[PDB]
Amino acid sequence: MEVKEVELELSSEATFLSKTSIGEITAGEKGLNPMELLLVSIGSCSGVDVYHILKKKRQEVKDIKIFLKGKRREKHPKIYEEIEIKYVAVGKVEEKALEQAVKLSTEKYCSVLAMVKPSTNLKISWEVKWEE
Amino acid sequence: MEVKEVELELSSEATFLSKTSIGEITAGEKGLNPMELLLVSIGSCSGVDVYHILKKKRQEVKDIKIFLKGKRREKHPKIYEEIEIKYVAVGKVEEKALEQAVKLSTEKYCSVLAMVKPSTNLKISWEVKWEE
Repeated sequence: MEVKEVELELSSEATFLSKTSIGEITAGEKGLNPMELLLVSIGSCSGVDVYHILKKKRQEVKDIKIFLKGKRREKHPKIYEEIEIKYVAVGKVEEKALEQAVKLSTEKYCSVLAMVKPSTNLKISWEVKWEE
Repeated sequence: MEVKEVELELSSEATFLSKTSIGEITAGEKGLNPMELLLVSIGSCSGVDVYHILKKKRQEVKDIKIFLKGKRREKHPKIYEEIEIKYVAVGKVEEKALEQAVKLSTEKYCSVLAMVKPSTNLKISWEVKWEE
């Protein structure tokens, strides 16, 4: 069971210098938004799975763009009632390969998404931009 | 229902330039770790609540340090089976104030934590370092 550790300390009012094993960022009221960072966590987690699965399936990836949109509820805790995630793969990629990669990532591999799925409605879509 | 939107694009192999409304960071295999970013999201989300509640309770905050440790399970999806969060408030802060702030944040206010609680075991502790 691998262990992940991060440490935060105030850098300014309600704002934290956040230290991870390989880099620091500023998050809080006067830094990056915590809920936006959650979408970044989800997106990169899944994006990494997708990139690896596509390469394993021997597809030629020129780029992968991921768009995430979270709709927050009105009452506290203001969680995302739903998150829309759109994956776009550019290069020589079969749409069925992208489909399998996205399904494996969202249903099995991406850990961040697995942790939030029970609390939100996910709306996933994908498409390929064929290019030599 | 406020909406949060982020956009990711490859910056290198399995690594994404991640754009939020107010800043960009690099996440993925050759960037910040997605699961570590999740802990940062949780920590800053909660930390912001704590800072605001303490100020509202008229406490004198010199600093707030937050330590997060996530123990990942062995099987896919490798989610955090548990997350330990330790809050340390420095300055003129009553321990009961910190206690209420932490409980309100973890049970009501922090949205990120609310989304993951159903999937993990949280172990929360707090302490005050009294200082003039």
